[PDB]
Amino acid sequence: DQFRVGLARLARGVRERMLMGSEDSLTPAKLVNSRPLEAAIREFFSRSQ
Amino acid sequence: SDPVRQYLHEIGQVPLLTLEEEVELARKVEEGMEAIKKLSEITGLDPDLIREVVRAKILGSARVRHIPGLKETLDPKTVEEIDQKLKSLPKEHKRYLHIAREGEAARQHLIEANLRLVVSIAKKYTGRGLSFLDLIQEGNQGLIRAVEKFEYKRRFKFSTYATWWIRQAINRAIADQARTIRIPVHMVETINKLSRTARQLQQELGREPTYEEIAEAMGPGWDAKRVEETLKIAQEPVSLETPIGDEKDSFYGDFIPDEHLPSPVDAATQSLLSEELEKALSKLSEREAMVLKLRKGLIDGREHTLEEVGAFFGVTRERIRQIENKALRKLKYHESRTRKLRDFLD
Amino acid sequence: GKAQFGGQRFGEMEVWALEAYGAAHTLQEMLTLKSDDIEGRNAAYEAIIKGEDVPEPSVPESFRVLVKELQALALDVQTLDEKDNPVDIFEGLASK
Amino acid sequence: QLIHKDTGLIKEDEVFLGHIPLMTEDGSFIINGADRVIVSQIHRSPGV
Amino acid sequence: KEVRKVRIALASPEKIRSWSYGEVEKPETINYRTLKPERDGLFDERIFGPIKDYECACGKYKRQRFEGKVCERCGVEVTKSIVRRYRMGHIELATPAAHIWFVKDVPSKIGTLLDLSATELEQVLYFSKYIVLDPKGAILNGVPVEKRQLLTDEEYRELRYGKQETYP
Amino acid sequence: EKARDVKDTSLRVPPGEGGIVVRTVRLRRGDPGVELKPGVREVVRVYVA
Amino acid sequence: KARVYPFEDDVEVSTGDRVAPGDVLADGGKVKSDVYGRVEVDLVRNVVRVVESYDIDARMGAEAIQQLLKELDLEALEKELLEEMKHPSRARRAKARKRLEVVRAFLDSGNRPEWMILEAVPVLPPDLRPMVQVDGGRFATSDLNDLYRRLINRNNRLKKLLAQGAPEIIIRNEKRMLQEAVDALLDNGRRGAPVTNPGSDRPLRSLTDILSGKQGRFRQNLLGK
DNA sequence: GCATCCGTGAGTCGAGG
DNA sequence: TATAATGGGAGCTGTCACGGATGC
RNA sequence: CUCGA
Ligand SMILES: [Mg+2]
Ligand SMILES: [Zn+2]
Repeated sequence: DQFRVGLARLARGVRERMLMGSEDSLTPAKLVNSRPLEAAIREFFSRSQ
Repeated sequence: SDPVRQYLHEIGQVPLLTLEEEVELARKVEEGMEAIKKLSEITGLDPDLIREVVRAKILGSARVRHIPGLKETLDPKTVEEIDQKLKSLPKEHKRYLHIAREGEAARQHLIEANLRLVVSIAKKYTGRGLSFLDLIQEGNQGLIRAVEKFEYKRRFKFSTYATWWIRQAINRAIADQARTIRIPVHMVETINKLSRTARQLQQELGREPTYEEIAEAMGPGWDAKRVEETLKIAQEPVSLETPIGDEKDSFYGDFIPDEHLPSPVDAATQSLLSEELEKALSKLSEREAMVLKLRKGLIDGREHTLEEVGAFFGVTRERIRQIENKALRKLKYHESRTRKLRDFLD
Repeated sequence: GKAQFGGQRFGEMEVWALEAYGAAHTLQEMLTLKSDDIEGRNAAYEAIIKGEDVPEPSVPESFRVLVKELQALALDVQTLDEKDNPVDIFEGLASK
Repeated sequence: QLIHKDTGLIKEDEVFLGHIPLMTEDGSFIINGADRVIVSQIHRSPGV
Repeated sequence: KEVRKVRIALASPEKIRSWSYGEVEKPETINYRTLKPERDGLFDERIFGPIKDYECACGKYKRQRFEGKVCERCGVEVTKSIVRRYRMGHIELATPAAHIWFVKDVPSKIGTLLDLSATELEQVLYFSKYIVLDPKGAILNGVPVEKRQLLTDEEYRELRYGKQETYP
Repeated sequence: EKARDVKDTSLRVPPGEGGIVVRTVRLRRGDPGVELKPGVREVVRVYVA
Repeated sequence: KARVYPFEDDVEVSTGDRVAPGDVLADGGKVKSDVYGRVEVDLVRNVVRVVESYDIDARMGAEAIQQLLKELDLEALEKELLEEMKHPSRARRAKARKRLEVVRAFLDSGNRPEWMILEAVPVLPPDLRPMVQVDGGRFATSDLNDLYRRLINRNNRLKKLLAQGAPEIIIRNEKRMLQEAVDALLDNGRRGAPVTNPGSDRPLRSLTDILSGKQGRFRQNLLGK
């Protein structure tokens, strides 16, 4: 579940990056910021009830 | 109830311009400013003052406040005097006044008509430390700038030129407000570049980069120490009200001691020190004790020079220095004898 | 907490116990010299190490905190004497 | 993989997403050096 | 003197300003490299007092001899640092704001005084409806505008700027 | 006597604790495999049984 | 819905000016005003147009509310409420009593009703909302500082927007946001969504939260220690 | 005159983390 | 500083008793 | 939050 949340945030970031930048020179690596996913996981394992 | 919904409704009240309406308004604004210039030429007044009077009349009595740059406080009296100085012009001169008024009106209508674009742009800058509405307002400021700087002769749409100033305003806002401990914009750019670089490096390394690797990727002028210091300087504060167990249990602040105020032990130690020092000083003659006190600042809070103490007791500086020396000598003798002041030396 | 070399909490119910005993000075001591009275606790410690009796307590700091926090809510809380004339618990330090 | 519908262009890559904590043989985790346990939660089953 | 009573009352803007030692103009806290309070910000020693006992910000005055003295170079009073627990500041609002305690604590004290319901007071205070202070001989739907009347945005616009429409 | 530039900030055994030292761990900045949080020069751990 | 008034000579009023019946429009006083309205001087069409509209004073927000509160004469209202207390209906007597209790509270205290509106917002001493450096050299701070910063930012932006003659929607938005900022400072969560710091669902601790409840100042620090 | 929505309380201390 | 760009996006909700405007 | 009375 937390993985799903983090992934959703990552996806929002992705669409956000797809709206910006050069439209011909986009790689998966350029669109994907992994930080929110890592954050969701870390939050689950550290500060979940 | 929801301020965003409310604002989107109020924005939905004003209809979107057609190319013709847009061009017309922009033209009226430009010619209006030129008219203000001409009125400044004729009247010999200040273009800013004239602009503020015209704007005042267009907006109404509701909004009449003092403008920072104006040498004169903008009150209805003064704006009436200036409006009467303007209305008392010949026809061909009084024309520019009407041009200016319609200019300001067109300005208002142009901004209000272009409030949607700001939203459409600002919705992409969320989650960066500023609320949606704050982003919208800053973008609105940018929009105002764009309106005042736009030139319709180039046949470019207003949206194109507005977007630049709007983005500029939002980004400036984020870089100026997002942090509790304010960081200069150029430093913010450096910090963000450092972040992007670290993120790229981890994306290629399959792990977080060391300071060294980051420095390498940052080019000349960057070593590991500079990366570390930048990251250190970029650290944001944490909340004192952060919960430790649950909301109803404890706060981070509860675990932080006050290091400022002296403890009862420290205060008592200082007190016993003053008392013991006075005790030891009483074993000297009044003049040597007083000289010592003046030279160490126990009297009026500051240490006097040998010349000041000497002039105070009416003797040579050499004399007073010798008295200080014999006083100190006696203190050392007595202290070696009683050992009552040793423990305070820590 | 033991880790912070902490003190025991003398809560509402413990206070009630002291009140029910009529132990006014014990209670006031808990409220002031023993906790949150800075001049009071300093003077108490010094007096005890000097072998003198502990002095009369004064205003707990958290009451000053309360007053300031009420001022921040735009409420004017005033300590008056019997003649309804204001008494300054901040000793001029906060009055211009 | 990234695809542009019009261009038909297809760019494919393996991207690093970070790390995921692994469960030890005994059913526990090691989070920042300390052993932790994810306690199971009981709740109302979905349905009508 | 002995404290015998404790009174609580509303603070007037003038009272509040009398409390204040300075206006806080900048949303700044401390400087990012010196870790010292920024000027006109939330921690400014010019307003709230010195961080160190009997010592101005620049360091021109560092003793108790100068007491009450306000340094001319940095503008910090030479006094006890404890005053940073006691000295108030203030923020001068561009437009007035309601104290929510007198709005949302039902029944609203403000709403009770002015005979306004919670809904109406909400609609006015959070800019959803206008309220009339002087109709100036205005007329809506035949009936003239009475004071303290609740106008929507469309109604107010039609009354204040007139009715019109563009057809394509 | 000149007042020294530095002061004692040593880690001491808390009241009611103690025993035998069984392990020490020292992590230093500028050494292999080691990178501490920003500003931290070194971390020392002592285990007491 | 407008009234046209052609002119052949110099016009005496400019665009935007508000006009009542019997006002001198143009031509040295020959052509005058029929209806109430706002002046649109059309130089192309050479006509003074007047869009039918009144010069109403209908305001929004705590400015308007503060005005109405300032206008209140307490004693008169007390009289009228007393007359309302002599009414047969029990409900009207109830409402009149409830109002008269507030009115008489203000009358007897010496407080002015308008003081329920803020013009100057107090700022708590910094030591009561500290910015302190922790063991590791990192900083910890109270939520009150973020609430205050929100307030100050919105206020300053409002002053700038007013200084640059911003339209009505924008100023309205800014004022609304300002009121909400003050409300968040004083009693976060009381109206609408609670203000939270970025990347967290935790409501910032406001001035009301500090005082009330089991963790509030009274129970946690004054009735026990 | 009577059902409806909202705001507010719901034991203590102590420990770990 | 100028191609044009014009209305967001969160939202699992298993308690209880009272004072209240209200508002059916 | 988990533990203790
Ligand atoms: Mg390098
Ligand atoms: Zn100075």
